[PDB]
Amino acid sequence: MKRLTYISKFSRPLSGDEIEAIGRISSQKNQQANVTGVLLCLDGIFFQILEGEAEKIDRIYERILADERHTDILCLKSEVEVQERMFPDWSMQTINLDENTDFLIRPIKVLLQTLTESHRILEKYTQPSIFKIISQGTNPLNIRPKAVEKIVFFSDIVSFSTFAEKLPVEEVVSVVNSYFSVCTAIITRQGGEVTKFIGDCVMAYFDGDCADQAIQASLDILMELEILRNSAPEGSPLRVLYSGIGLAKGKVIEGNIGSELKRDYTILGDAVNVAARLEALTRQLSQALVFSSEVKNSATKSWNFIWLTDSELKGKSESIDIYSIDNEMTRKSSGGLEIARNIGHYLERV
Amino acid sequence: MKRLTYISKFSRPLSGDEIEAIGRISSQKNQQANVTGVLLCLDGIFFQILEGEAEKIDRIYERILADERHTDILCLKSEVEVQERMFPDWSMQTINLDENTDFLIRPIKVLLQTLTESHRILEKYTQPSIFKIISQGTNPLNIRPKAVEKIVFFSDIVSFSTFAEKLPVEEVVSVVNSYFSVCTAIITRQGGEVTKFIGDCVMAYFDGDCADQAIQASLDILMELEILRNSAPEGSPLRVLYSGIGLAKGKVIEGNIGSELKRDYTILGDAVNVAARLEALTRQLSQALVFSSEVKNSATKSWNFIWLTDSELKGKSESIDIYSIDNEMTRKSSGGLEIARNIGHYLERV
Ligand SMILES: Cc1cc2nc3c(=O)[nH]c(=O)nc-3n(C[C@H](O)[C@H](O)[C@H](O)COP(=O)(O)O)c2cc1C
Ligand SMILES: Cc1cc2nc3c(=O)[nH]c(=O)nc-3n(C[C@H](O)[C@H](O)[C@H](O)COP(=O)(O)O)c2cc1C
Repeated sequence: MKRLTYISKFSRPLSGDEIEAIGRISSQKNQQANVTGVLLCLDGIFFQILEGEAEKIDRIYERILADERHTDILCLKSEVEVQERMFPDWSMQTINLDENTDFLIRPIKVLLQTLTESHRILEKYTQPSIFKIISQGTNPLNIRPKAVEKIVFFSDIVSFSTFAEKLPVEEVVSVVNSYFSVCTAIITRQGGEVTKFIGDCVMAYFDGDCADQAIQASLDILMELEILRNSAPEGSPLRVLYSGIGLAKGKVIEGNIGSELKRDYTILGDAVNVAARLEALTRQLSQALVFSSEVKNSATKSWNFIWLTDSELKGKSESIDIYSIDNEMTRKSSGGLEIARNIGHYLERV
Repeated sequence: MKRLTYISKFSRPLSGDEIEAIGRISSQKNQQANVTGVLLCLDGIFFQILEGEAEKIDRIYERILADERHTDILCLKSEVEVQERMFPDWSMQTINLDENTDFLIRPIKVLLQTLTESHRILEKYTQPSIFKIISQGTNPLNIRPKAVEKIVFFSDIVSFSTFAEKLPVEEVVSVVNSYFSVCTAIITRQGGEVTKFIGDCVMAYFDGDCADQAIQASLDILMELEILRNSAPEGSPLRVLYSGIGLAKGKVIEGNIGSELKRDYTILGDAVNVAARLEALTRQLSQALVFSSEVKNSATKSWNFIWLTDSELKGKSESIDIYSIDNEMTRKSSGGLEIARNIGHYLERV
């Protein structure tokens, strides 16, 4: 069997009516599915454990994930090899701790709340891959390191030092965070993982056979930033927000990397360095998107590739053929590299 | 008043005897201090809330932090402006949920456990600064960005690409993690903050008036790595583990930086770039530790400074005078840059 534990937050205040309406329907649907477990209610927070056949659990959780009466739904635990039920006589016992006033319940209830709100804080500082892994039934702490092929993505804000020199600190952070949010949303939707931010830089990666999605994600970022630039208020620093992007391909190590008290689940390898060095050349090459011939040849769609140059850094003393894609968006975004050379006056006056 | 909530793990199995011995003494000491609250016991895990005068709470928590009967002690919440007690009639009610078998207690107990073990996982992926902030009574999510002077620290493993080419993936990660652990331990003890790992690189920072501690931390890292090298088993990759270190000083932005779902509490600014670019020059300059004249002049101890060169990168078209310190350890560590140029054969045979 499968057992799922999740927490969520009320989307909006819920009445006494609506809460037992939820318990009523859940218990009826679970009874029919031979699913058991507990739904707990505490100060605008839901906790639920559900157990049964994996196929039925998955369809139930799918509806739960779509229910607009709660949000911020987070799976804390997924066990997919359960031999014995934890809550057998109850299709869906609902328990409401708000109305509760039992005696040793009161200390446990404030404990539950403080643990949950502390957990919500830590969630904001946690890589999204960690919660994905947990939702697949895997403890991330026990993943062993592996060699894997990846497409590595690296991007940054053009002339970011000008933003930091000219703007108040709150506006610098607003710009960076806006940029990071655009990139993260598109990368995640295209099947990639944003694994690190460093300075105003984004490091991300895609599966090794997903060069098409990496390229499409890069073009979508450029398109979204175009929308953001031309939709921003007059005088806004967002009007001169441009990105460079570099993609590389290679075998890297994936796993838990860090000190004893603080690790990241992330990647390590030469392709990370190549992607960052290619991204650095966007300015000199007058191309907003640059990638290696290995990325180019690994792609299977008929992108309009343009050869840029043959050069190198490193390290390994090997030359690399560098490509972009030639379309209206990359031409406009590449022109933005030039524009961003002299945005100091524009930024001085926001 | 002040109210503290923390969790901990048993250091070792604790008997029925020892647990009420803890409750017995705690209740007696709290009664004398006019401290109230609750200590909860659940499957080798402690939860406690304590409330009272800040000075008495701090002295009590100090003893709790020293008690070898528990470990992994983590403050989830510190409220330092409490006007009203949450648990007034009880100096230290102790509650043991293991022995408990009440009816709606059972679902809440498995909930408490799953929340706690999920929290413990997330702790391993969380910057240490976040828990420090929480322990000071501050929610990190509501810190506003600020401009602050910092000394920025950047370091990496010399010829790391050779380790990744020659060693099995498990041994590559073991080396990197060992290095990261050495650096983090020393930096934290010297009052700094390790804020990011990228590749085999460590980024950290110290208060702007703490150049002496930054320099001492750097020298201690070099000394610890010497101990690690000369103490490692024969043939071990750790025998050829060397570091470069660069320090820079400047005004940076500190605050929450990232996408909507994932942020870091970290720094942003030119001094980060300068520190990384200085660290990159360690090889060309044949000096394991390099730093800017601003770091040099900001220090107040009589380090044996040696001027290295006048050069630049950037960006800003300004030259920088680069320094090191000349002692036996930096000479030996700098010689290690040369040794690390040709460790491929040594590493091929581990
Ligand atoms: C907090 C919460 C918990 C829920 N738990 C369950 C559940 O355990 N089983 C279930 O069938 N529906 C549960 N639901 C309701 C589903 O989201 C959905 O409303 C219902 O199952 C779909 O019914 P339908 O088959 O007519 O579409 C829950 C809803 C909420 C808000
Ligand atoms: C889980 C746990 C909770 C404790 N809580 C308290 C407490 O609330 N108040 C207290 O005085 N001691 C508490 N202690 C015990 C202290 O660590 C320490 O043993 C004792 O207070 C010191 O007594 P002393 O003044 O003779 O040194 C706790 C110990 C443990 C293991």
